[PDB]
Amino acid sequence: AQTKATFLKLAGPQLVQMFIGDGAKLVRDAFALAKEKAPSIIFIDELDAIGTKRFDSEKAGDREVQRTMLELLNQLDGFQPNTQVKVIAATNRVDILDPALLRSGRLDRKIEFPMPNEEARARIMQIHSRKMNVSPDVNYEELARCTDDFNGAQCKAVCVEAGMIALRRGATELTHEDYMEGILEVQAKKKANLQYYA
Amino acid sequence: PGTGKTLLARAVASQLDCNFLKVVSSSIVDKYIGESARLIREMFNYARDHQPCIIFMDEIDAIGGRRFSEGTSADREIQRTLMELLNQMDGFDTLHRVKMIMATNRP
Amino acid sequence: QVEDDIQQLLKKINELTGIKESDTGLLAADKQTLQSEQPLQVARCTKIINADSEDPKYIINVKQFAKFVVDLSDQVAPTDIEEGMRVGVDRNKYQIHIPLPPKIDPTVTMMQVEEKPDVTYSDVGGCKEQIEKLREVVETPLLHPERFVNLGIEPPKGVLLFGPPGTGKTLCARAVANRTDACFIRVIGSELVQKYVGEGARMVRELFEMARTKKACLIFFDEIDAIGGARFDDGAGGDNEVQRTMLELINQLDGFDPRGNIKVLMATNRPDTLDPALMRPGRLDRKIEFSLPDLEGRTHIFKIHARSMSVERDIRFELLARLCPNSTGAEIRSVCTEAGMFAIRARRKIATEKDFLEAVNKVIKSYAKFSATPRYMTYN
Amino acid sequence: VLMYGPPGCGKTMLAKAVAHHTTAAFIRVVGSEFVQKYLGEGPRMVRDVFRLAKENAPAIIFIDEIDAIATKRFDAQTGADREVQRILLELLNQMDGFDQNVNVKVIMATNRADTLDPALLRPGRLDRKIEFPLPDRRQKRLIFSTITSKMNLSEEVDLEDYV
Amino acid sequence: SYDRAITVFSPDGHLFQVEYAQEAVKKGSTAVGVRGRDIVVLGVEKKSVAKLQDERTVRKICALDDNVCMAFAGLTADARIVINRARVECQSHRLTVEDPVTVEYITRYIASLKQRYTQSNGRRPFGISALIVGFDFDGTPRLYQTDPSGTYHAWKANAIGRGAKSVREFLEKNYTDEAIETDDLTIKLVIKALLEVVQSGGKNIELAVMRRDQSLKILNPEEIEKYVAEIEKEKEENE
Amino acid sequence: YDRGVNTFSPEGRLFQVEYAIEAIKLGSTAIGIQTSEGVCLAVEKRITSPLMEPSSIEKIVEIDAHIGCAMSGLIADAKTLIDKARVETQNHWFTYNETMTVESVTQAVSNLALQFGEEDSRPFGVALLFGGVDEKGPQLFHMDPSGTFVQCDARAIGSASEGAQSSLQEVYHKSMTLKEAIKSSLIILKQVMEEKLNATNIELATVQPGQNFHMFTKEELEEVIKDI
Amino acid sequence: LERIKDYLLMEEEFIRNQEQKQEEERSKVDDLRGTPMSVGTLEEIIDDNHAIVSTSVGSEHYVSILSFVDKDLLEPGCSVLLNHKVHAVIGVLMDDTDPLVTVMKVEKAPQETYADIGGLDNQIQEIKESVELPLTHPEYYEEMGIKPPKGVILYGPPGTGKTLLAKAVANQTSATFLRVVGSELIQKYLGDGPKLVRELFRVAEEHAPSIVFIDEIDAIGTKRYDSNSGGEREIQRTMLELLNQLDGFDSRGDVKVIMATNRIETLDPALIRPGRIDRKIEFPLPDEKTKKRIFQIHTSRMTLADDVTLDDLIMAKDDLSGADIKAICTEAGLMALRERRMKVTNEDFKKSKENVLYKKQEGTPEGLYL
Amino acid sequence: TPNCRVALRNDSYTLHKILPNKVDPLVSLMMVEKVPDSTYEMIGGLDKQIKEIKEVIELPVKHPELFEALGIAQPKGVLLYGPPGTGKTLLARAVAHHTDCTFIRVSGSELVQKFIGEGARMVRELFVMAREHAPSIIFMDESEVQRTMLELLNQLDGFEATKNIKVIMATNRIDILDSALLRPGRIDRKIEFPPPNEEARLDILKIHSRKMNLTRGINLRKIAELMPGASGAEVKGVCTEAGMYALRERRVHVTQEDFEMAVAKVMQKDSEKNMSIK
Ligand SMILES: Nc1ncnc2c1ncn2[C@@H]1O[C@H](COP(=O)(O)OP(=O)(O)OP(O)(O)=S)[C@@H](O)[C@H]1O
Ligand SMILES: Nc1ncnc2c1ncn2[C@@H]1O[C@H](COP(=O)(O)OP(=O)(O)OP(O)(O)=S)[C@@H](O)[C@H]1O
Repeated sequence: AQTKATFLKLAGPQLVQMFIGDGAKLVRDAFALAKEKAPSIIFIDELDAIGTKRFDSEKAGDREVQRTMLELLNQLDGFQPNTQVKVIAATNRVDILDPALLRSGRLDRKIEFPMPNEEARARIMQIHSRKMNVSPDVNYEELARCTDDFNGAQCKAVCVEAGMIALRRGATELTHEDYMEGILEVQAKKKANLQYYA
Repeated sequence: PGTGKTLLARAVASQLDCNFLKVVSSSIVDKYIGESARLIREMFNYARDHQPCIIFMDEIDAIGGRRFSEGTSADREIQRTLMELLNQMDGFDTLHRVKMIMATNRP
Repeated sequence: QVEDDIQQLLKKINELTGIKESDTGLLAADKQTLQSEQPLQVARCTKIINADSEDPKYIINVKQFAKFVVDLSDQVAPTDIEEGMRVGVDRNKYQIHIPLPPKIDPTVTMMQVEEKPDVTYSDVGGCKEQIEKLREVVETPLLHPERFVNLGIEPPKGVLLFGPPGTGKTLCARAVANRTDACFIRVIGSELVQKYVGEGARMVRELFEMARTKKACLIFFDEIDAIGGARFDDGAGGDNEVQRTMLELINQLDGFDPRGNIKVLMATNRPDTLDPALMRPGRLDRKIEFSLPDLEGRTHIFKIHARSMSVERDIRFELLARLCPNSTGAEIRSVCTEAGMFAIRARRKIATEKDFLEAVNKVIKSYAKFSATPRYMTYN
Repeated sequence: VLMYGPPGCGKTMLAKAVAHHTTAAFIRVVGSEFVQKYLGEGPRMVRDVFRLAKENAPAIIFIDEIDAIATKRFDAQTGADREVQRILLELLNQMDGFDQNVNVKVIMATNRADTLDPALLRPGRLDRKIEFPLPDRRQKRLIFSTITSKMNLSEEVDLEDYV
Repeated sequence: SYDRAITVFSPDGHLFQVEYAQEAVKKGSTAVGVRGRDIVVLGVEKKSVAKLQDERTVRKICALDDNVCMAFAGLTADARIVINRARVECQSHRLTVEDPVTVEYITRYIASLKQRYTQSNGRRPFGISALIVGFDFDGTPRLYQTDPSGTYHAWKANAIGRGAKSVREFLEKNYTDEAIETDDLTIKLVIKALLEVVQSGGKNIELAVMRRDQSLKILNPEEIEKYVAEIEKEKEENE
Repeated sequence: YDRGVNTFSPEGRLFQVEYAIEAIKLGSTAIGIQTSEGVCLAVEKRITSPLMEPSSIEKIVEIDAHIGCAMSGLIADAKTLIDKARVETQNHWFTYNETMTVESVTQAVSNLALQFGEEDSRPFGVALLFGGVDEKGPQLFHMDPSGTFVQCDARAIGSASEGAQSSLQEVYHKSMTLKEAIKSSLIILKQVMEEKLNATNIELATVQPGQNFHMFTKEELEEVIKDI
Repeated sequence: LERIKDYLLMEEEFIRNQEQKQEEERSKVDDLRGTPMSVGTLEEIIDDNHAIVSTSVGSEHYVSILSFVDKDLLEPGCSVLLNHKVHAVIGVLMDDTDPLVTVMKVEKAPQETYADIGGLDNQIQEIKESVELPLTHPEYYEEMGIKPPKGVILYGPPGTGKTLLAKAVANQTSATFLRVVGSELIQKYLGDGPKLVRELFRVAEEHAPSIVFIDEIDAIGTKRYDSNSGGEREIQRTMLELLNQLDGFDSRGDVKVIMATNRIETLDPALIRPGRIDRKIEFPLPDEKTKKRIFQIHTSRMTLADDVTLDDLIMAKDDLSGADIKAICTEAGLMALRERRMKVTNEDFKKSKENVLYKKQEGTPEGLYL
Repeated sequence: TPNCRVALRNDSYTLHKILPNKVDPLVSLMMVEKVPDSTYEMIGGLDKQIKEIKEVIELPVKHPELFEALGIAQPKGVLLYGPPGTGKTLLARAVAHHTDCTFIRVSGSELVQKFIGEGARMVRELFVMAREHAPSIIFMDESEVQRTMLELLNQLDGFEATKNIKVIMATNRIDILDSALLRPGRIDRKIEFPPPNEEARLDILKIHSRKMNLTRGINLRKIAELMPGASGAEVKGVCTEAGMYALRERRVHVTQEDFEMAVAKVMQKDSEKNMSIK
């Protein structure tokens, strides 16, 4: 949204195709099309769909996935280097991948994502609640201090379910108890089990 | 991985500078029946003629494999494409000055 | 030689009757339109790679033959002949006529519902919280955007369902479809079970490409266990095609300019073995579940399954609802139909509460305790 | 005949020595040769092979890597499996009934004796089952005595102590 | 959760080998037992004489004392060990308190041993179910049965082995109030049970009696032929 | 998985104890109600055959002269526990010339209700109701296979315990009387049973401080049945 | 002596079966049809008198319909008649009567009717009022307004008459019958079970009201094969597709689904619940009295002397079946042709009795128990 | 006719003529098999099982009238069991030869499945080739093959058409195949296969050696008592490699010492003791 380079997206399973060898065609033509528009930012989504710790076995094995991955790697790095490609990849898990997918600088800057500790929770609540009309009798720091270990989407669910919990009344703008009951839906994972622990 | 297995052959590709047919060995198979076998025949004829040729096939394990108990059908033509190399690297007509440089991620 | 005679010469009289009958035997609707349609045109359809600049100069592969530089006929809309747009092309002149909507799939267009089953919210009694929250999610923003946008809040795109087998996931899903006012789409979770690699990716593709064109539509997933439980890793390469199908479903579900105006209702009978990538909200917000009918909702299900039958008025409903705490509405339906069948075993026309006694004391004993058989005390 | 075994036991090498010391016509056949771009070349190629085999002589053909042809499993919807299937059928129907007298000798050779249809290893088709096993202590001594005769060999270096 | 082992439950609260070990009894030979008012009598079926050997060693009805009588089902070896232990238990009880051994105490012993044998680590439970008949307290006829779980369970008549539901169902339609005594009617009751047996071959019937005061008496295959003859006479008189 | 007593769950818990609590459910029901006049108690026998002699199946046994019991589940684990309590009560009277109170009885039973161990066997499969009169009046006591013992005022067990507890909390309050609680209990019994209530189906066990001996009702229970 | 009428009627039947212009408008429609009337396949239908077809190799055209045969006959996924000259859609072709129909759609009411039972007359009445009365006389569902019961389960010992009752409902029938053996639902590919489920029950749903009978369905949960790709994480997918197929959506139709098992314990509790299956039906080995009815029926058309009592074959064995009694009859016939007699005597029954009880019911080598 | 080539013109697509010599599909599957074609004169050394399978197969074929006269149900599945090499396949082939029934061996191939239908969904198009080729004897080898046999026998028992449709499976290890399969109203005549005894090995030797070029002067019972029990096709190997032993000494006559070497050649099947234990 902010930068204005030739930006390019890519999903994981969109690469592997029913026939044998079409992923090589697809990734090679993708690199060509991005290279002919040199300020090129390639976005990769779910690399772990095609990134796999490969295996030697018998009687079974799914091969062409590693063929498309080796296409990606070799046309990415090594012989015939390029200077104008920019890569952004995003996975949800890590150790599925080959070490030759990274190693140091197949992808260079290894960047993890932390979860909101305490303060960024109230920050994210403020961000998504910026559009709603609030009767501002709300300490968001209370809410960030009670909701432990949520993501941004769970705080968004808090925000929207608080809006429609206020709309259960339907009369007016947001109250603090609207946020409380939004939490009380987003919280659990309900247990309530309880037994043998006296 | 990352020991510069590529760049050593690339340094040879900046030392002899003769006929480096650096096959990436992943963009060979496209979709068809016997096209890859014909490309292998073409490379071996071309290497036979231009007498100082250097064969280089990076990331072999995609096209190599080992063997199967006959699972996915495309693996049949994979193994035939590999047995193309298995025959015509040795055959009966022995190659001459056909030096093959090979690199892998897991051998 | 009685029945032998009978069969033999009766079939012989039949055959001899047939022999003399085998011997005794010896438009303007649209035709002129069709002769006017021999001056019609063959109109082979094709596919477009790309245009050129300042001039059409269209580059087309048919589907199979080759690739050609062609030019349009002058009877086209000279704008809407864009890339990937399947168009009809002349045989001889290779000139283009009209774009038509593309290949959808050979058998994925065949899962739009194309009807509306008469399952009604009134038949799904005992889950009034589930009824009202499902109302709030699905029925309200898609028909009456009155309160959501006018304050500036969003409707939730995602809702999950599970519960005891026999509770009304089927009922709620079919019950929306009476009052859908939307392009409801059925998806079995086993539809992604194909032979060929990466085909479920194409399935998710054509699902959402049917979703995007027509606006304000419903897509119903069902039994999403087969879509995949987790992201298992082992040295043998097991659940992979299912896994990539699952992740592609996550991506073309939501992310990087997401879905738009689609509501997806998901159901399963084993939600605990689901990956967190589906479980994280935004993808699915309200995790609405089902419980057992614990109270006079049971009696309301009795009233549903009894209001369509002429009964004895001298009956109660809460007594048998006491006698079925753990039971499901499917088991309630079986008991009500079974008692009606007991009344049809009799030559009456109106049942008894004792017919309900027969149904209870026959089903819950014979087919909730003889499967499996006990032949041992050990307990009592 | 059929050759197999641990691969690297000179399976090609006996065919080498036979072809050098044969007399009649000798055809080598690439096992992967038959699957080619034209849709139908294979049966005509097998007919070329066997018509020439009956045509010449009581001659010898050596077909190595027949595992490229011999694969027991197929899938009759891909299309590419069906030509391999009919290449096997073309081979089968022209194997049992040559002439019973035209002594064509087709030496088949793989390394893997797993992916072979039991309809191939039949009496009349391939009677003998011959492996090339790994050598032992004295065969390696004899192999060393053969191979080391070409190098100049500083003659007080014993190689039996590495066997 | 699985058929191994004996130690863990099912997820719905069962023991597989406890439930499965009764099937070895349920596929076993049939042996019935009733109580009279004064004379108690029982018997096994399927003598199965295989024409070339003796059968005095295969006797499935024995005694621990002069006051108690045995029967079993399932496999024979567990019955051998349990009875050989129970004799020593009866005699150790006699070495203690000088009463004739009550049927209730020895059934508690056998079922208790069987249960604490089952609870232990990897011991295959005795797949038998014994019939323990005695009349001790002023000649009060008692018969208890056992279980592979080890539950003594007092009856008035009993039927185990193959097809025990049908054989017990005959005693449901047979056992009115005025059975005994009337010892002759108890005799004919045992005879009608043997006629209602799953095969009722006529010569494979082996029955033993106790008049609550005497010893165990093994009968003779001519008295039983007279019993089958008078039972067929009663069937003809029903016509 | 869960495969044995020596392995927790990722969330809790046993996962052997849970299957023992599940193995409570198979048994026949029983109901006891604590009343300050005295503890009343009831059970179902679930007779199979007419040959099955009804007074032979034990449900209420006598541990002490003022302490009753009722069993729910596996018969023989219950018999072992009754045996141990019968030993231990007598040892307490031996070493103290007094009656072991029923809470201390239950602590003694629940000392090895969970001492389950195969090395260094399985946990037991019965839940038990204890009724008795200590110095503080009558006591009604409810334990479990897991040894988590607590007092209950009117506990119901076994099969159909849910609606039993429901209709029990419907009818119960603190100041009940004796025969009212007796008929209130047997109403719930004939609501949860499948057979016609008669003299052979159920049995009562009534202990009172002035009527300590004979915690049983024999065929006057017929007269109690016919009053409904 | 009945061979004469048999052969003559058979030949007359064959010859009369082999016994199979004025209209000018019909000939003009013939002349609107080509002489090489080619054949194609549809993709989509457009209302403007022409639609899109596909050729054999994959050429596709906008070609119009000869409109005397209706376009409502045309559905996506049909084989049509095409021209050569403008390739116009000529008419409707009769469909590919695929080997699923020729294998599964049994046209034949197989064998003896409800007079071939043993120990029945309640379960007959159950399957009658649960299938036939919804089929033949559903006027009582008008009279009350209640759903018919849906699913039927036959379970008991092997040789009880699961096969016999399956042939009985297919005997008295007026609907299309389908039959599947439950061991077929695993193939040597990944994902072939759900395709079988969908095409099977689509063909079941397309023709008419019908009856689907599947037998030995327990052979999918407790069976493993080396001839299996994937495995349990494809067996579960097969089960889950059949799960959605049976208790799914969209007014499933008048297709009575009847199942039959030997064992019952290893089955999904989600598949024996009602909604799917409303009439579970016990098959016990019924009684020692209708042993005589099966001896009566299975010897109703064979000459036999008196010479025996069936009570001798009642007091021999404790478990009873038609698999017992028919084996007794066949082995008695083997002993009859062994001793070249008719009017079967007692010694054939005795040796047949002993040899059939031994082969097979004993268990296991001595001993054990005894 | 169904599936017949005809001469079709190319311009107007008019029928020209009928083309002969259509397909030969069962012949094609037969040539996929190449079973040892047999007759009675070669399975000597035993005639009991031959008479059993005569009584159970030739008698349904030659005389359906004798079965249908007394009104009995004819047998339809004969399970055979025994060790390999005792003529588990020569037997059924000689039976089907001396009754002229269409012999069928559906073993395990995609060749087979592609020639039944197109390997489409199941095997029950063999029933199409069973009824239409009504003298049908089907043969199977040694848990999937049994599953296919279970499908076949679950339809052909009384829920199908005119007989002479009988299947034959000959294997070992009788208990691993199903017991519901061995329901007595499903499989009748379980016929054992013996190891070849001394005179039986003698007769096998006389058959597999009679057609060769012997030395003038030979004995056979000594050779028959050398073997402690071979298979059927081991004695053939004995004879042919004794002929090889004759030809390596540049002779065409086969003495006894060729057999003395061939017995030792086949003897490497079993040796190896310090294994008596047992
Ligand atoms: N509350 C209810 N009221 C009325 N009918 C009900 C109710 N609950 C269940 N049913 C009946 O039970 C069936 C409902 O479908 P379900 O069995 O719930 O399908 P399902 O929820 O998808 O279960 P699965 O497929 O095992 S996850 C129909 O027969 C309904 O008539
Ligand atoms: N007995 C031997 N005496 C001398 N040299 C031998 C001997 N055995 C093997 N060799 C040498 O080792 C080589 C054996 O390999 P090849 O003959 O190439 O067999 P092959 O082609 O490798 O068959 P493979 O292993 O399936 S590719 C020969 O070329 C010889 O140089």
